[PDB]
Amino acid sequence: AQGSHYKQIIKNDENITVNESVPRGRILDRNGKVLVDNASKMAITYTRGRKTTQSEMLDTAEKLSKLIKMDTKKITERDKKDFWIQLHPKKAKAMMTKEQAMLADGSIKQDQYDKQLLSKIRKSQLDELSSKDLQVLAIFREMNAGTVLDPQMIKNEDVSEKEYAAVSQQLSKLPGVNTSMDWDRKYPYGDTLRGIFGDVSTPAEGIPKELTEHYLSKGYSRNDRVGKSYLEYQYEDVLRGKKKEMKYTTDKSGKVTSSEVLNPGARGQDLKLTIDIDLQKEVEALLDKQIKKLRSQGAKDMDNAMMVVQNPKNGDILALAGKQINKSGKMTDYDIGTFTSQFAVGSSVKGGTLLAGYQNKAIKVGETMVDEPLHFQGGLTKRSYFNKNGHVSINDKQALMHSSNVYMFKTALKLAGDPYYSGMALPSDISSPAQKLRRGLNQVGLGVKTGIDLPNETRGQIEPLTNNPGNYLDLSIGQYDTYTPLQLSQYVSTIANDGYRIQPHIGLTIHESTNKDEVGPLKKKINGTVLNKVNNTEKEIKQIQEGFKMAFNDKDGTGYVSFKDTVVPTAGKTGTAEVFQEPRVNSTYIGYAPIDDPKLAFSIVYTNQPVPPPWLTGGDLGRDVINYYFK
Amino acid sequence: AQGSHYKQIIKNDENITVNESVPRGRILDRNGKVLVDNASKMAITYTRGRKTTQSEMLDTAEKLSKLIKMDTKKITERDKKDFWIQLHPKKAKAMMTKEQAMLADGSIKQDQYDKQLLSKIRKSQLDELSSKDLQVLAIFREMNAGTVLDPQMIKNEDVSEKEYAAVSQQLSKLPGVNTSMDWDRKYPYGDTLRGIFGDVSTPAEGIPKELTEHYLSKGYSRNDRVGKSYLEYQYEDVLRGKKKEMKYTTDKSGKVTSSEVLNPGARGQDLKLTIDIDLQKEVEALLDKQIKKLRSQGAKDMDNAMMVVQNPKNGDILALAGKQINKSGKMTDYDIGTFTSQFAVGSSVKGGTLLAGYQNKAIKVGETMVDEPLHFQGGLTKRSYFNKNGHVSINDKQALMHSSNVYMFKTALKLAGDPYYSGMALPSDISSPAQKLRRGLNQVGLGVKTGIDLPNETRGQIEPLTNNPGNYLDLSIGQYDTYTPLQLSQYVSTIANDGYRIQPHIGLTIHESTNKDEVGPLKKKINGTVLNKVNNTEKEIKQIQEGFKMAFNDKDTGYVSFKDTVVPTAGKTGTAEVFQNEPRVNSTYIGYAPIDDPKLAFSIVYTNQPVPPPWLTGGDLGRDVINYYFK
Repeated sequence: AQGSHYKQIIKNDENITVNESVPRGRILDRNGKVLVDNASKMAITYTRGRKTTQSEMLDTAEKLSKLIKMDTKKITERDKKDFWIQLHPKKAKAMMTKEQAMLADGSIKQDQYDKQLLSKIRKSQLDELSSKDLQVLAIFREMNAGTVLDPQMIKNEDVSEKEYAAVSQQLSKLPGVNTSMDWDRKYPYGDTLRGIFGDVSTPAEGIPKELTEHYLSKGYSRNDRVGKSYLEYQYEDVLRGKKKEMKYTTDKSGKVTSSEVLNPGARGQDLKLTIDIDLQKEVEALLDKQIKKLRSQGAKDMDNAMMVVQNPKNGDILALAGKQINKSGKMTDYDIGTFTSQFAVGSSVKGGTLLAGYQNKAIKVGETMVDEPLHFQGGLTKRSYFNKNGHVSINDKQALMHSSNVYMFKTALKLAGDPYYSGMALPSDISSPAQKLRRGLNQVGLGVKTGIDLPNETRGQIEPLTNNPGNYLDLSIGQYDTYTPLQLSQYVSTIANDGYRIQPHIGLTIHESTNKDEVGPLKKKINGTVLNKVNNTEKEIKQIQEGFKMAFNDKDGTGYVSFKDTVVPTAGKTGTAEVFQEPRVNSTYIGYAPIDDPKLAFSIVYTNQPVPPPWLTGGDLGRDVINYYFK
Repeated sequence: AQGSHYKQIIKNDENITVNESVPRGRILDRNGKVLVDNASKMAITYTRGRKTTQSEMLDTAEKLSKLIKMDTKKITERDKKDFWIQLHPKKAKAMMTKEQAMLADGSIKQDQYDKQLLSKIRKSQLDELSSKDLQVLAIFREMNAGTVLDPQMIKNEDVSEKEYAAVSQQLSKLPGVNTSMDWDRKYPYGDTLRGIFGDVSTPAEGIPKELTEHYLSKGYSRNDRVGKSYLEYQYEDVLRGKKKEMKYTTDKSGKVTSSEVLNPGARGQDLKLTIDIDLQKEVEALLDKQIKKLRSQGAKDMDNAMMVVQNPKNGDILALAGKQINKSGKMTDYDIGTFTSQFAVGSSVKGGTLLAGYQNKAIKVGETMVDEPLHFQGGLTKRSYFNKNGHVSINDKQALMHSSNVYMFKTALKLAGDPYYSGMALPSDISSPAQKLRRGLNQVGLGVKTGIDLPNETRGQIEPLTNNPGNYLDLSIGQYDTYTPLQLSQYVSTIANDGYRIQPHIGLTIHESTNKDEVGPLKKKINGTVLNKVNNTEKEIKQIQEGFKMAFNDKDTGYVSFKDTVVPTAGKTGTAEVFQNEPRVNSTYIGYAPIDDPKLAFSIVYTNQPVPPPWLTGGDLGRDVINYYFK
C-alpha cells in the first residue's frame, strides 16, 4: 500500500510532469520493534498578511476552531491574560479607571498601562476556561507566532484520504489558510533515541541549503525531502522512497491525450538496528538515576554523562547519553556525544599502553620491576595512591589493578630508550617513542575512528608530540590525547575479543518494502568488519585481561567499590583525569562481561566533577546496567 | 627517476613469479616545482643477537663506521652517557669510589650503582666524545635497540644501481648485516609542508596493521608499501605505481626455459598541488617573525598559531602552523592543525550571525536598534565590553567594525521570539532558535566540514543547546562552538565570492603516468566545487561585504593592523575570550584581499594569548602577506 502525495508539477509546453513522494522505509530495533514509522498528515498553515488586524485573526481562528480540534498545552499564562483583555475590553477597562485618565492626562504611557492591567487579572482567567475559548486562543497564538508572509503552521495531524477530501476546500476558503498533505515521521518510543534517528528535511526546505551539492550531484531535485542529521542521512540510500513520476501530454485546451510512467513508486527499505530498545530505555533510566545517585555530592558543575554498550564479538550497538548542565540538574540528551564528542579519559587506556610497550620491546610480559615517587630536574610525579614513599614491586597486571601512574611512566621511558634513573633530564626529543606509543594505542581504536555507520565521528584531539616529554608521559596515562566513549568501547572490546578490533555498527539488517509486514525479506546484513588484530601475542593479550579482572575483583583494584562482584564478573579499568573548568575532574570507566566468553562490553564517561578521589564512584552505572542485562 | 626493485619472488612447480616495485608519482606545486620526489636508496640493515654479547656489536658498529657516514642528530644524551663504557676507569676508578665500597659491604646494589653513575656523568664529560666516537654511536644505538632475531635499520644510502654493485659486500661478512635497494621519497624543500605530504609505509611494514582492512579491501597485499598519512594516503590511488610482474618457467635444474611479461610496470601518476611553495615558505617565516614579534609581549603560552590562505575557486595556495612551549620558544610543525584542530574563535563569526539574522527575518537588510550594557535576571548580569555608556545609531554594517557583542546579543533574542526588555528571564527553551542560527552558520562553512581533500578534517565541538542559554548568546558571538582555521577560511571566502561557499582542495591536477621526466598528459582536474549559496539575498550579502569593507579600515578593531597599505582588503577580527590553561585569550582574524575582484582569502588563529586589552597587532601577519601577493 504505497501511498503518494503530489510534490512537483512542471509544465513545459504540452508536457506536464507530475512527481509524487512516497513513504520512506521504517527503522526498527534488533527485535523488529518499530522505532521510526510514517504518517499521512494534513498540514494547516496561516499566512498573515502585511496589514492584517488582531480583530481579523480572531475571526479566522473562530471559524477555524469550528473545523478542527487543537491541544491547549502550548497556551501561556500571558496568552490567557491577553486573550481575556481582547475578549472582555469592558471589564478590563473598569479595573483601570485611574490609569485610563492617566493615559490621556499626559502622565503615563501605553507600556505602563498594559503592565498594570496584566497584574490585575486572577480569578477570571477561568472565565474562558470555557474550553471553546481556549480552542480559539490555541489557534490564534500560532497565527501571531511568526512573520508577515511566512505561513505559520497551526496544526499538522494524522489525516485520512477521505477527511482531506471533506475539509481541505473549506479550510482553504478562509483567508490566510492553506492545507497540504505531508509525509511525517512518527516515533512510538517518543523521545528515546531521537538524536540518533536524525531528521528528514521539511517539505518547505528542499534539499537543506548547505547539503545542496551533496544531493544534487546524486540525482536529486532541489525539491526532494531527504535525511539530513544522522541515521536518516547515513542510510538515506536505503530508506528513501523512489518517488512516482508521470509524464502527461495535453492538447491546447488541457485535455490529456497520452501519458506514461517515467517511474512508479517504491516505498523505502526498512532498516533494523543492532539496538535493543528495552535495554536502551533502561540504560537511560539507570544513567539518570546514577547521575543523581550523586545527591549533589559536590557535582553540580558536572556537565556530561555518557554510556556506550555493545557486543564485543560483532560490533553491535546498544547505547546513549546525557548532558546534565546542573546549576539545576536539568538535562538534554547528548546522544550523539558518544562518538561525536572528545574527552580527557585518564587511566582507562593503561591496557593499550602495555600492549604498545610489549610490541616494541620496551617491557616483557610479567615484568615485575618496582615503582616509586619519581625525580627529574624540577619535575616530581607521584603515583596516585602513594605520594611520599612506598617502594613496592608490582607486575603488569598489578599496575592496572592499582591504576599505577608510575609503571606506565617507567615503560614510556623504556620505550624512549631512556630508562629511569633518579634526577635524569626528561628526554628532549620524544617524537619517535610518542609515534610508537600512538600506533600501539591506534591498534585498539584509541586515536583513530572506530568506523561506526553514522556521520561526524571524531577521532579525538591529537596534538604534536616532539619536545614535550611531560605530555608524552601524560599520554601513557591517558591525559594528553582526548578519546571518545565509542573509542573506549571499541578498545575494551578488542581486549574482550582476544585482540580482534571490530568496526562497531548500529545498523543490523536492511530489508525490503512493506506497508503491512513487520519486516520484508532480508536484503543486506550489516557486518561487524574486523579492522585488524593487535600486533601482540596471546600471552600479552591474556595478561591485559587478567590485569582487568583484578582491577575490578581484587580489593586493591580501583573498581572494587562499584564492580567488586555481582550477577556476573566484570573485568575492566578505572579512568581518572584532572582538567580545567577552575579545576574539576573527568572520571571514566570501561569494562566487559562475562569473563569466559564475553557478550557485553561498555564504556562510561563523567565530565568535570569537582572531585578529588577518596569518595566518588560512577562505575555504579556500569554495575547497574550489567545487573539488568544479566538478570 | 626511473627503475624497479625486487619485491616478491614466488615459486611453485618450476614456475617462478618475480614482482618488482616502482616509483610513486611525484607531487608538485601549482606551477610545476617538485615537492615530493623519489630516490633509489640502499637500506643497510643489522640483524644479530642470539650469538651476540655487545662487545662484538660495538666491533661490528665500528667496522661499519668506516664504510658509511651517519647524521648524528638522532644521538640522545643517554646514548652518550652509556657509551662511556669506552672510558674505562674514569667512570669507575675515579668517580664512583664511595659507591664502590658500598657494594662490597652489600650496603648498595648494582642497579643503584648504575643509577648513581648516570647522574654523575655530566655534559662536559660527554664532550670527551670525538666526532668518530659519535659516528659509531649513531650506528651502535640502532643495533643496540634490536629485538634479537629481528633486523634493524642502520642507514639509507644515496646510491647508484651501478654502485650497489660494488659495496653490497656484507652478506653476514659484516657478521650481522644485510642490504637492499628501496624507493624513498625525496623532499627538495626539506621540512616544509612535510606534515601535509604524509608518509608512505616502510618496506618492513607493508600495509600498516591498523590499516589492514582499509587496504586489503582494495586488492592490496600485506607486503605492499602504501600511503599512511595525509596526501600520500589521500591520493594513494593515483600516486601509487603499477608493479612490474615477470613470469618464468624453469626445469628441475633451475634453467629458465621460457619467460613472459605480465606488466612492464609504470611509475605512479604525478599530482600537482594548488600550493605555491614560494608563497608557503614565506608565511612560515612571517609566522615565525610575527610570533617572535609578539614574543616580548607576554605570550608565555600562546601555544598555537595558524594561517590558511586561498583564492575563491582553487583552494589552498598556502597552509602552515606552529605549536610553542612556554616561549621556551620551541616551535614544531603543525600545519595539519588548520583543518584537524578546533579552536574557540570569536567576533569573526558575526558576519554569519547577521546572515542567519536576515534569513529568519530577525533583522532587516539594514537595521538600527542600539547598544547598551543591558541586564537580565539573577539580580545582575549585563554585557558588551563596557558597563555604563549607551551607544547609538549603528547599522548592521556598523556593528561589525565595533565587534559589538550587543547587536548580536540583540539579534539572538529577536530571532528567539522575544526581543530584549531589561530584567527578562532566560528564555528557558532555545532549541529552535539555536538550530536556526546553527544552520545559518553552516551555510558559510562554520559548523560543518569544509570538504577539503585531506583526511581527519574536524567540524568542531558541537554541544547540545536547548535549555542552557548561558551558551546560546555566546554562540552569536562565537564562544560556544569551536571551529578550525580552514572553516574560517571557507567562510570569509563565501563572503568574498558573493555568497557562493566553495569546497577547498589542495589537489590541483592529476597527470597520467609519464615515463620520463616532464609531467604527463592531463588525467583529471580537481575543481573547487560550489557546495552552496547562502539563501541570504544579493544585497544582504553586499551589506556583509560592506560591513567587512569598512571594518578593517575604520574602527575609531583591526584598523590597527589592516590600516590600508597595499591592502584593498575587507575583513573581520575575533576578539574572543577563553580561560583554561588559568585564564588567557584567543585571537583570530579572517579577511579577504582585493575588494574589487577578490583573489585572496585568509584566516589566522592565535591561542592562549594572555593578553586582553586593545593592543596586539598580531593580525599584522595578515597584512604581512597581502603585500607579497599583490605587488
